This record gives sequence, C-alpha cells and structure tokens, in this order.
Amino acid sequence: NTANIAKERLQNIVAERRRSDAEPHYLPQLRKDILEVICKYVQIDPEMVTVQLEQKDGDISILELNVTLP
Amino acid sequence: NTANIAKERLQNIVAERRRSDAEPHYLPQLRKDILEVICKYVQIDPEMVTVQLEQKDGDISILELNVTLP
Amino acid sequence: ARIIVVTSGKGGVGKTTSSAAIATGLAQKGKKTVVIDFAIGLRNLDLIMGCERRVVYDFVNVIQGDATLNQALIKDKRTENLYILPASQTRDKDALTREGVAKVLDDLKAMDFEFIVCDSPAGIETGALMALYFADEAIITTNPEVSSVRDSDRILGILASKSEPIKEHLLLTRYNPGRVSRGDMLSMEDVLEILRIKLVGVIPEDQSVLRASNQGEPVILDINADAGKAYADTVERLLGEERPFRFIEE
Amino acid sequence: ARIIVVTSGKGGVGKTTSSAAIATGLAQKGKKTVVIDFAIGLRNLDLIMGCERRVVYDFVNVIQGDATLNQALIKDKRTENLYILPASQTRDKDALTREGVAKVLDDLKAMDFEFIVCDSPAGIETGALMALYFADEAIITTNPEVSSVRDSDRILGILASGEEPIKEHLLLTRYNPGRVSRGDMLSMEDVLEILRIKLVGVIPEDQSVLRASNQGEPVILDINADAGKAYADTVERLLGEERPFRFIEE
Amino acid sequence: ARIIVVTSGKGGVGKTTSSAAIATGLAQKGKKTVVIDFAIGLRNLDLIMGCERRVVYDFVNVIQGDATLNQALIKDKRTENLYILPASQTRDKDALTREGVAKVLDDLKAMDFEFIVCDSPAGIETGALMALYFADEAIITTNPEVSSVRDSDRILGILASGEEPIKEHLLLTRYNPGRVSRGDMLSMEDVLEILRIKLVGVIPEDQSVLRASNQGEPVILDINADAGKAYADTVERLLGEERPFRFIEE
Amino acid sequence: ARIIVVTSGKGGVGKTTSSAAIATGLAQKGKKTVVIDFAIGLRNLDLIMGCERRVVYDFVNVIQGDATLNQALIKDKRTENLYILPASQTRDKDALTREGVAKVLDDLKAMDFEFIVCDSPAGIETGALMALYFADEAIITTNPEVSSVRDSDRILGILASKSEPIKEHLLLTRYNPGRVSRGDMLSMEDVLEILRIKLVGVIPEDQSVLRASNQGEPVILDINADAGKAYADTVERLLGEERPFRFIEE
Ligand SMILES: Nc1ncnc2c1ncn2[C@@H]1O[C@H](COP(=O)(O)OP(=O)(O)O)[C@@H](O)[C@H]1O
Ligand SMILES: Nc1ncnc2c1ncn2[C@@H]1O[C@H](COP(=O)(O)OP(=O)(O)O)[C@@H](O)[C@H]1O
Ligand SMILES: Nc1ncnc2c1ncn2[C@@H]1O[C@H](COP(=O)(O)OP(=O)(O)O)[C@@H](O)[C@H]1O
Ligand SMILES: Nc1ncnc2c1ncn2[C@@H]1O[C@H](COP(=O)(O)OP(=O)(O)O)[C@@H](O)[C@H]1O
Repeated sequence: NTANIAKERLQNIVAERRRSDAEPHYLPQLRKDILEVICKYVQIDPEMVTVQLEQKDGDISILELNVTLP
Repeated sequence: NTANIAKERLQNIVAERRRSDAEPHYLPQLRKDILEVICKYVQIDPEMVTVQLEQKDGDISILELNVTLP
Repeated sequence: ARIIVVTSGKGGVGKTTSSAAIATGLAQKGKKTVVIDFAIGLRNLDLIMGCERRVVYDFVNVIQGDATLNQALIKDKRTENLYILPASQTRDKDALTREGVAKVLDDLKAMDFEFIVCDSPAGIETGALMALYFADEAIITTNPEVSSVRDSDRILGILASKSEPIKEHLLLTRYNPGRVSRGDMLSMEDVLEILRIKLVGVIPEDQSVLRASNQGEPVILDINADAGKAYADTVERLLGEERPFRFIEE
Repeated sequence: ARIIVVTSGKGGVGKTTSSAAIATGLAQKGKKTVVIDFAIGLRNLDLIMGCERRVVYDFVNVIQGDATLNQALIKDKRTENLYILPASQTRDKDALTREGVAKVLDDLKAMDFEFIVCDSPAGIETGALMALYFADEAIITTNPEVSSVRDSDRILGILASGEEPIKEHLLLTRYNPGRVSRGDMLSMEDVLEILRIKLVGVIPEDQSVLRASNQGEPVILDINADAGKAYADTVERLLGEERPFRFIEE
Repeated sequence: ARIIVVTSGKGGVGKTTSSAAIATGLAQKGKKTVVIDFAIGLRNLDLIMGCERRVVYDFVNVIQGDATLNQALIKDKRTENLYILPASQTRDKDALTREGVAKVLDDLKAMDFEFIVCDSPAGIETGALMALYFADEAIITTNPEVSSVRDSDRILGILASGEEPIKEHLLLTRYNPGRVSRGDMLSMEDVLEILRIKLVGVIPEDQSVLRASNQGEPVILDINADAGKAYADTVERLLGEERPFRFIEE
Repeated sequence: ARIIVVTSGKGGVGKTTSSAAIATGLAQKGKKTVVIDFAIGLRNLDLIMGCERRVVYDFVNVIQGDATLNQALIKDKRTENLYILPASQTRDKDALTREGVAKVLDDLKAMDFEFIVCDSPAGIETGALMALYFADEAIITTNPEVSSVRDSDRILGILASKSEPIKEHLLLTRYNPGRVSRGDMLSMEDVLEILRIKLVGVIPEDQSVLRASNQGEPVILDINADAGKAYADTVERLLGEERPFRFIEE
C-alpha cells in the first residue's frame, strides 16, 4: 500500500512549505548554517534532528529544536 | 515574601547541578560554545534559552532546546 | 469578463488538455471565449486545438504592434463562440510585458469576451507568473502523484503572496479509482487534505485523451469520452451549477 | 567522465524517472555516478530518489561558496556508488552560472566520478540550456504523443546550434504496444522517422512507476517491473553493449 | 568505630560548633570519642573546645612522625571520655596524605575509640576531601540560606562520586521558626525538598552559641541553651534513638 | 583603577554580601565598577548579585582564551555602571594563574573600569592568595567572634609579608550594639585593639540581609535596610569622604 506512504511523505513537506513562510529570511538560514555545523563535533545526519517554531499569546516566538541522538 | 523566591531560584540551580552529571563533558561544552554564538547574528540573553535532554526506552537520547524569542 | 488561469508548476499534468476542453465547453454553452497560450517558445495550445497550421500572428506579435488582435485571433471552425490566441516562438523570457498583457486583456474585454482562459506554462518563472498575475480565478491542475502535488503547493504559495482575491480551484486530473482502492494511488481526499482548496473537477484517466490530441480535437468534443463528460461537468461548476462528481468510484 | 544530459522540452515525459533509474543502474554496474538536479525552484529529483529529507545544501549553495561539494552531495543509502546533488529552491534564474556549473563539473571529475547525469528541467530557457551546455551526450526523453514529439524536435534544434558533437539518443517512454496496434498511438518507428536519432531505450507504460515514486525508490530497483528491466537495458546500451529491444511487441 | 565527617562546602554555617557539641554529647553518653580538626593552616576547633593553649603537637606532626598519637591528643578536662586532635598551622596543602590519615585512623580504632568525629574545613578542595574520604557517615551542615543550600548540594555530588555507601544526614542549623512563618526564611521542609536526605537535627538560632565560643565551651554544656538541647537530641538520633524535632515551631 | 580585595580567612563573615553591596554602591555613585568572583569551584557571587542564570563564561574561561572579557562579563540590569565576572566551577586549584589574572586586570583597566572589586574566597590557600596578590587595598571582613578575629589576624600576616603597600581596612560586620552592652559580644573597640587597622565600616546585624540574598538583590538596594545604609557609608569612606559611624550605639 504505497498511497499511504505517499500521503505521509507529502504532509511532511507541505507542512515544510507552509512553515517556510512563517519564518524570517535569516533565522532558518543561520540554523542550517551552524546547527548542522556541530557535525564536526558531534556527527549525525537527519534522520530527524527536529525543528519546531511556536508562539505565545503576546507577540512572542519559541523556536524549539529536538536532537534525537541514536 | 522572599522565602518563596529563594526556593524557586534554588530548585532551578540544583536541577542544573543534578543535570550536569547526566550527560557528557563535551555536549554541554559545545552548546555553550555555538548556540550562544548565534548572538552576533541574533542577539538575546538568557532568558533561559531553554535546554532539555530526554531519552527513549531504547538507549536513545533527545537533546531539545527551546528558543523563546521576545 | 472572467479571466481564468490554468496553472500547475509541474509539467505534463493536463494544463493544455484542460485549457482546451474548458474553453470549448464554455463556447458550447454560448459564452464568447478566448483561450491564450502564455508559453515562451513552445507552441502546444495550437497543436491541441488543431489549428497549428492557421497560426499567422501570435501573442507577442500583438504586444509589439506587428499585428492587431483581429489578425492574431484564430476563430475555431468546429465550435461557434471560440477563439485562440497562440504563443510566441522566441527563446525570449521578456517579450510578454505586464503592460503589454494588460493592454491585450482590456482589448479582449472590449471585444465582449465573457471568458478569457489563460493556458499557463509549467514552472514558477516568467510565463507562469504572467498568466496568473491578472487572473480572477486559478485552476490548479494536479495528478495523484508526489511531484505534482509538491509543485502545486509551491504554486499556491505564489498565488497567495498577493495579500477581490484569486478564487482557487483544484482540477484533479488523470484519476484512476481502481488504482486508489488497490492502494497504489493517492485518493481525491488525500489530495484535498494536502492542497486545501475547493474541488472543481476530476478528470479520469482516459484513452480518449491521446486520441483527441492525435487529431487536434479537444476531448470534450468526444461525446463518448469519460474525460470529456468530466470536463463538461467542470464547465457547469464554473458557470455556478452544482454537479455530483462522476468517475470517482469504480 | 561522461557528462550525460537527460532533456525533453515537454514537461512530464519521464526525465526525472529516467535520470534516477539510469544513474542508479550505472551505480549498480560499479560505475561511480552522480545525478544533478538542474531545476530552478522545483525540487523533483530528491523526491524520486527518496532523499527529500536529507537535503541540506544544494547545487546553488556550492556555486556561491556557502557549501563544499562534500557538504551538498548526498550519498545514496540503498545503492553503493551513487550520489545526488539536489536543486536550488529560489525563483532566481541567474543563480546557475556557466562558470559556476563548469567549476562544479571539474571538481566532480577530480573526485573520480565516471558518470555525471544531468537531470534537466522542461523548457528551452535557462535551467535546460545550462544542463545541456557541457554535455557529451543527450538523452532526448519522448512520449508517443504530439506535443512531446514537437517539443523534442525544438530541443534537437538547440542541441545542434571545435570538438566531437553531442552524441544524441532517443529514450521513447510510456510506450504501449497494444495501443500502437489498435492505431491509437504513434509507434516506435513513427517517432524515429520524425526525430531522426539513435534509439537508446524504450520504457513501457508500467504501473510500477507510480508505486516507485510513491516510495521514493527509482523503478530500476523493482526487479519485477518491466519499466525497470527496460531501464537496465538502456544502461547496458550506454555502456556499449548491444541489447534487443524488449516490450515493443505485445 | 564510626568515622563521622561534619562537612558543608559553605563557610561559617556551624561545622565547628556542631563537631564540638556532638563530640562532647557522645562523650557524655560514655562513648569514648575523638574530634579531629582537618583544616589547613586555620586552627578553629581548639578555639571552640577551649584548649587553644594546650596545643603542643598537631595532626600533621603525628603523620610526619614528629609526635605520637598520645603526644598530640588533648584529653578534655571538662568532660570525661573526650579527646581532641588539633589542626596543623602550615599553609602546605600536601601535608595531609591519604596514607597518613588512614594510619592515624587505624591507630585510633586500636586505642578503642567508638566515635571518630572529623571536623572538616569549608570548600571542596584538599582538607575537605580528606575528611570525607574515609567517612562512614556525613553530617551535611546547612543554613536556611541560598549560598549554603547551593554549596551543600555541590558537596553531596562529591560524596556520591565496594561497600555500604556513606550514610548522609542533614543538620539544619541557625533555624528561626518565626522568620519562616513571616516568609523571610526557607523552612525546614523547603530545605529537605531540595537536598533530599534524612534530617538528623535542627539547631535553633541561639544567643547561647556566641557566649559558648567566647568561653571556649561547646554549647551542649550549657544546660539552659536551646541549641544545646537540640544538639543533645542529634546525639540521641546518632545513637539510634528516635526523638521528636524540637524548636521547629514557634 | 583601584583594585580592592575583599578578604577574611574565616568562612561566612560577609565577604560576598560586602563585595556585592560595595560594588553596587560604587556603581550607583557613577563609578564604572566590576566585581570578580575568585572562588575555586563554588559560585556564590552570581547568586547574591541575582545573575546565577546569565552565567555563560567565567573567569577561568577568559584566562584560557575560550572567551573574551566581553563574552564573560555580565552587565547588571538593575544598576547602571556595574559588571560581574563570575567564578569557575572546576575543583582545580591552579587554573587561576598569576600571569592570567594580571592579563585580565590590565584588560579591565583598558576598558576604563575605575574600581575592580575582588571577591576573595575563604582560607589562606590558592584562590585567596590570588585575589590579594594584585590588590591596592584590602577590606578585612570580620565578625565580633573569636574564630573570625583569629583568622583575620592570620590574613593580615600574609598581606604584610610583602615588605606602595596594600592599604588595609577593617569592615566589622554583623555588629549588635545591644549584645555588646550586655557583655555578650566583642565591641568595635575590642576588635580594633586586636587587629590594629583603620575602620572603614560597621555593618549591623540586619534581618534585611537574609531577605536580600533570597531575592539575589545586594542589600544596599534596600533603602530601608540599616545594613544597606552602613554599606553606603562605607562606599563614601572609600571615595574619601569622612562619615560618622552609625549603628554602633543602641
Ligand atoms: N485524463 C487523461 N487521461 C490520459 N492521459 C491524459 C489525460 N490528461 C492528459 N493526458 C496526457 O498527459 C500528457 C500531458 O497532457 P498536457 O495537457 O500536454 O500537459 P501539460 O499541458 O500540463 O504539459 C499528454 O501526453 C496527454 O495525452
Ligand atoms: N514508464 C512509465 N509508466 C507509467 N507512468 C510513467 C512512466 N514514466 C513516467 N511516468 C509518470 O509520468 C509522469 C511524469 O514523470 P516525470 O519523470 O516526473 O517527468 P519529468 O521529470 O520529465 O517532468 C509521472 O507522473 C510518472 O509517474
Ligand atoms: N545555632 C546558632 N545560633 C547562633 N549563632 C550560631 C549558631 N551556630 C553557629 N553560629 C555562629 O555562626 C558562625 C559560624 O560558626 P562555625 O561553627 O565557626 O562555622 P564553621 O565551623 O562551619 O565555619 C559563628 O560566628 C557562630 O557563633
Ligand atoms: N549584616 C548581616 N546581618 C545578618 N546576617 C548577615 C549579615 N551579613 C551577612 N549575613 C549572613 O551571614 C552569612 C554569610 O554571608 P556571606 O556574604 O555569604 O559570607 P561569606 O562571603 O564570607 O562566606 C549569610 O548566611 C548572610 O545571610
């Protein structure tokens, strides 16, 4: 049943596409620049090292990032 | 009532001290090295730029860090 | 006049087939319609409308004042009320100016066209941006396939970074209910849960579509073709009539 | 190193499917191969190779010195000897420079890649021109359909306009022998009499191709798929071995 | 013989007062006890025991063989069964060796001492590490204050990092129930919820303690002092007798 | 720049309280001030200044080039002109090198700090020796108690075995005039007749000090606290202004 695999793969990207318009133009540029850089000192590929932005009821943001190490 | 303020300030530290023994001698060295570095490109002080390690029932870890931006 | 862009991002999903069948269907319903090819250097609309050999002047010729709208418009011989404005054949990105396209569209409204169907090219670059820019409505053409759904989402992002808004519709094309139930193909509902827009039509996979482009005869003209009937339903929905969705169950 | 462009003009004919299956097949044969997505703002190669989520740095990142070839290359996990360089996702047409692309290609030759497969986008514009510019060979991907054959001819005109010229090959894709004999589809021979170039492969219409992109697994990896077997034949022919054409008769 | 270290990390919490009062209380109960000053260059135990002027040889003198345990031990004149081994007064950190301290402790067990009370200095450095190293039990001395609770936690980390582990006890000192209820001072329960160890005693803030060190007379000897009575309760608890906690309510 | 060490020998006399209140008071008077924690493995200054959670880099990090003075300095948020350099948390005696500490002090003079307050740890060992070594002035912090007066005298012996000499001052802390007149506590004059140095301040026993460290707010900021006012007098005397000694009579 490949229709189910297709549906899951799709949501994770269009969630990704829906997300890119909420972020600034630099904040995601920096994360990709430096968090992945801790590769030389850690070394893992994603393979989810999750990234999730949140917000509070007061014009505040919350960029949380999960690091699931195996 | 300053005894209550004292108690809260204390728990945050002794949680900090209880925590330092749970992880490697480098992982917290790197985070302090580079996450705070995104200061030049972002600029905010903790403001507990929160940090929480988790684990799964399969010898797996989950280093998550919250970034509450004002 | 309702300016309707037929767009997609992904190449080869059925934009041309849909632009042709829909423009024809509207003409059949007595609505004076023109379908315009917005492609840059690739002439595919005239091939599907079957008038590849009557093309004298094109869209860019009219914009640069080398020809009148009357000289470039091709009146369809098979269907009353239908006209075609064909694409330029220069490798030139520019040509189709914003001011130029706007001037052409105003002339067409002045000629009393009720429907101006804009057959957009693939991509998110020049030709595609120009075709949606003046639209009142957009028909996002999609297949139950991973590349097509991803590229349609990118196109919705571009249509939305305009904040009367563009009325958006999903035209799910090359659908196969049998494939959906055997779990091999994204269902109509899976596609709606992802691209969250109003469904305007579902075109079944039909062997009549290859036979139609072979002849240069839009598939709505084949009264026995399931794809033809689903395009006639779409035209009804565009004219404001509710119609149950056929060819979604096997 | 053999630089092979997979091109077409017409959108949705099978360029991505073919670029993926062929790059994989070559890797399987022990030839160190890289497949590069030359698209502008539409990432479809990573989706078909199944590595859409491992994409950190892309082709444009390497050209602008924001990343090394080592940082942007994705080593396939399923097949040994295979690497993917994914496409940029900016609407910027400029991004891909002639000097930039040439520098990347030289670095890849220096890394001892035997085969550099260039997955070209649709059209005759920027991305498509850049993918064929440095090619040693071109795989013209075509369907037995009127729009596709017309657009492939336009592409041959561009490939044809110092050294040994671009070696051209026809990859006839989505073929259906049954449809050909009922007189509904252009035959292999009809297509060769029009686009007069050497046949390198014939990919049958196969229900395995939709299942393959659903999983992000190139169709050559499905050992029961007819499309997979026809792609393995194509790879043999690219390596200089003659092979009889299968799936041309019913 | 039970080797009990009196430790804290934070300076000036009551280690010396407690080491003195507890060693005396145990001696009063007929248990032959010695209290040893583990400080490096600061002699504070002899000052509180009131024998600052009878100090001839000290702990380091015995370790370096310049004196016998009999020559350095000071038999208390006021209480039967009590002895004091005073601290060295050199700035030399080395002086106190692991092998040296172990040899002294074995000699004391051989002299039939039931209780060896180790009065540790402040810090986490040399003298403090040496006093807890051979302990069977640790009395963590703490005030209801932020610096003291933080430094006691650091000490617990060191005590925790073969056999039955060091038995740990909390000696909450300089408590003031009135201050706790007006919300100005951490309560006994607040301190236990943070340093999660067994409570062994609570010493109230008492004006008798300043008067006791002024005279060089441990506060347990003042039969009217509340701090004295709370130290006598602590001694009972160390001897295995349960006792209700006095001076915790106002 | 005036480098002022706050020292004592005896633990828990008020060094941290005094270092904090004095550094703040000087900052309030518009003098750019930094207060440095010289402790080895015990962080108590950041706790009293209320910035325990903003500590990223410390004194040892700056010495070993893992951080700049700008990265380790914490600018106080509550008082203008005030900065904190916090202590390392390694059990390591060395770390704080003579050459290292000197380099930091020169950088601070270069940053235009008028006052560099050195919060020394207890003892006569490493951390304490390092804090007084470069001092221009020493504030000997003492209680009207026997252990404290004995240990302050030992510290004066070390400050004097240097023969512009270190300017020495006595900060008599936790004074209680009522206790003095009932004959239970050494008077201010008794302490001066023993440690024969210039009196710079007398801090009364005040219930405001426990409330201040509970909040992480130096006691000089509490405008109703007697201890706060006596610290503001001390700051005046350090700036060269004579002030009558308050809170010495009941
Ligand atoms: N409903 C359908 N059933 C079968 N084939 C279809 C259908 N719709 C389109 N096609 C085929 O898909 C291909 C793409 O159609 P086309 O209209 O040219 O795409 P586009 O305009 O998006 O490039 C053609 O080869 C056409 O025959
Ligand atoms: N041999 C085949 N049999 C059946 N479907 C195919 C075959 N080759 C390609 N397709 C389908 O045709 C569409 C276009 O394929 P794709 O490789 O993405 O086109 P392109 O890369 O040329 O734009 C896809 O929906 C793919 O599933
Ligand atoms: N229960 C108490 N009530 C009042 N003052 C006390 C009490 N316990 C200790 N003190 C005072 O606290 C200070 C530190 O006591 P001390 O035993 O010398 O500390 P340490 O040995 O831990 O360095 C002394 O000035 C002592 O008089
Ligand atoms: N003037 C004062 N009145 C009351 N308590 C005080 C006073 N000064 C200091 N203290 C208390 O004495 C203890 C020691 O203070 P601290 O500054 O931490 O000492 P040190 O730095 O010398 O170790 C703390 O528990 C503090 O609350």
